[PDB]
Amino acid sequence: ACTKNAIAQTGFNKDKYFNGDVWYVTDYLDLEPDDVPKRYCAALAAGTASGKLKEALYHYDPKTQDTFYDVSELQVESLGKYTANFKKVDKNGNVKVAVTAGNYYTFTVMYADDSSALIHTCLHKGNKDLGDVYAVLNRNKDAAAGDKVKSAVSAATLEFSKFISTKENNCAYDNDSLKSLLTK
Ligand code: HEM
Ligand SMILES: [N]
Repeated sequence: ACTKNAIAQTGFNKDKYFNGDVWYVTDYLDLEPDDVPKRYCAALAAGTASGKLKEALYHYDPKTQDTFYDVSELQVESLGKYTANFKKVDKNGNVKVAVTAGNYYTFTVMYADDSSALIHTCLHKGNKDLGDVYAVLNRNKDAAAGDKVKSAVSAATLEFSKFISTKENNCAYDNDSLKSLLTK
């Protein structure tokens, strides 16, 4: 179960974050760890598509090769905090698993600038019991976390030393599919 009410960034700039471009997860912290494997790849695009706030997600387990994409139209709870009912799609946007009550994540942007971000997400999926996941994002898939985002991790009363890096997983991403999925 999730336990955190994450606080959104003061002065969060939604249009800059939701600009249609890709964010890569570089590091993550799962508060209920055996939620998820140690050795993971994830990325997202987020933007407005024909007036609708959207995210597209990609997950890849570099050991098992388990791969999935998702798309959601985000609903606003407050500036920088969203609820996202997702649908699993192939890379081209064809629906594999339709939107369904109880399949949603929340999404809080705790810090962002043009190149980096810190987010909190709480996943709900059927009768699974999942916990809080924090993620450090960068526009550059190879970037080491810099002082702005590491300071934001401390300001959330988290220790960056606990975050697990994605950098040694050979992650390769289809940026084109993430951008195009925003429309789907
Ligand atoms: C970047 C922010 C993230 C968001 C918004 C997010 C969102 C989601 C969503 C919506 C699903 C369900 C997809 C579906 O069934 O169609 C999912 C599943 C999953 N995510 Fe993430 N995720 C994020 C990052 C991560 C990270 C960093 C990991 C690290 C291992 C991770 C591990 C998983 C796993 C293992 C599942 C499968 C859960 C299951 O069905 O048992 N995710 N995530
Ligand atoms: N997740």
